[PDB]
Amino acid sequence: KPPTRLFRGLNLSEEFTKGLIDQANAMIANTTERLFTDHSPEAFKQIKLNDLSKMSGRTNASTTTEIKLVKETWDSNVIFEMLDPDGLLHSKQVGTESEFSVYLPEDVALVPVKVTLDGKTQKGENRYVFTFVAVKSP
Repeated sequence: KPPTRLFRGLNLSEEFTKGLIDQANAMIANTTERLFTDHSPEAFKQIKLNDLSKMSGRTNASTTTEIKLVKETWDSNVIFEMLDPDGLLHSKQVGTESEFSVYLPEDVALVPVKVTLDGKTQKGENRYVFTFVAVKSP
């Protein structure tokens, strides 16, 4: 019974973060609609191609169930929140008891659903949470 919510953080440049927000919101408003309603295989692949969270193909990406660890250890300005109700991520605990190793299969997409401002880093940067749901190929 793996965890269904996992966080991963990255420190990204000011300009890249702005471009990432626009890409995320663009996808949320265009592509994800076609996937959630029509279960469009075209929409699925386009979402996979974008790979917003830089996780595609990874077999042991580090994550944690506690967003606070991410903030305290790395002070990331961009945090990726993955909602995985179906256990599609093969979450493995790396006993640091909240740390889990994740594998994203090629037939699983991290579908963006929300971008939310979540305070600031110690550096005064806006911190953004990108929320995804892990979905199987239609």
